[PDB]
Amino acid sequence: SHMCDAFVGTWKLVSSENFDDYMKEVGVGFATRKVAGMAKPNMIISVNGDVITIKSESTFKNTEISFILGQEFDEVTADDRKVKSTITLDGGVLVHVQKWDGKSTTIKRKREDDKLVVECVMKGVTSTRVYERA
Ligand SMILES: *Sc1ccccc1C(N)=O
Ligand SMILES: *Sc1ccccc1C(N)=O
Repeated sequence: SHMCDAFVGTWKLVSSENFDDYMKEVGVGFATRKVAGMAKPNMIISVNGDVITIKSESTFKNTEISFILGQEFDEVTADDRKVKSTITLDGGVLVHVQKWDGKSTTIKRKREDDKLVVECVMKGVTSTRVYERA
């Protein structure tokens, strides 16, 4: 419903900040942290009706989620967590909460200028991933 018009398309990762400390906070093990930290994924976003699809294409992994805003779904993350995810819109920001093993992390996706900025927070620790159009 014109839901994500400014986000639809293909985006390539151009910069990352604080990746390692965020992944440590999440509980990701050494080898996965090191290998995952090299990746420069593309993020492919599309919308069909009420269904939003976000794919990540990478040398580390490929992942895909499809969802309806507000409606919880199962997600196996790139680091192999089995989480319950709920994604909503808050003032133009896509807010994605992942719950697993009594833990929680929040991933926010927004547009700033010609960038797509992703901010992920686990307790006090934030990582920022900046994407540009591919
Ligand atoms: S609708 C959408 C889809 C993907 C990333 C971000 C957003 C958003 N902030 O509206
Ligand atoms: S924001 C972030 C940072 C580090 C790993 C993964 C992510 C993400 N879910 O986009």
